[PDB]
Amino acid sequence: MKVGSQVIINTSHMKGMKGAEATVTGAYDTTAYVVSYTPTNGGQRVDHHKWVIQEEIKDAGDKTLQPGDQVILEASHMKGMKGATAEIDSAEKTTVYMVDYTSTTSGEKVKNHKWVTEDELSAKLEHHHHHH
Repeated sequence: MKVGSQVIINTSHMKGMKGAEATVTGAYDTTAYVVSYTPTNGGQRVDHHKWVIQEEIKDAGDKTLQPGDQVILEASHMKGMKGATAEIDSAEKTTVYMVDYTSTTSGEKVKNHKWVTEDELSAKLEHHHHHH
C-alpha cells in the first residue's frame, strides 16, 4: 500500500477496525514481533501481543530477537505495558502501516493507529484481494 491510499481492514487488533475503511498515513519497512508478557502493575498476561518493532524494544539492540528470547518494552500501547518482561513468540519481516480509521463499533474517529500489516489489510481498489 502507498501513503495517501484507502484500504479496508479485514484482520484487526481492535474490533472497531474489522470492516473499517483506513487511510495509510505512513508505510514502515522494519522487523516486527509477536510477544507475550505479564503487566508489572498487576494486570492479566497479554499473550501473542502484536505488533512491537525493533525501536519499540530496549533489549533489541538492533539484533534479530529469536523465538524464546526475553526483552523489556520501552513503548506502551496501554496502561501497565511499559517495563513488562516480554518473550518472542514469532519473528516477522512485514511492511507495517500507520493508518487513520473510524472505530465501526462506536463511530469514533481514531488517527495514527500502530501497527497493521499487509496480511491484515485489503485494498480499496483490489477488494477481497489478499496475498498468502
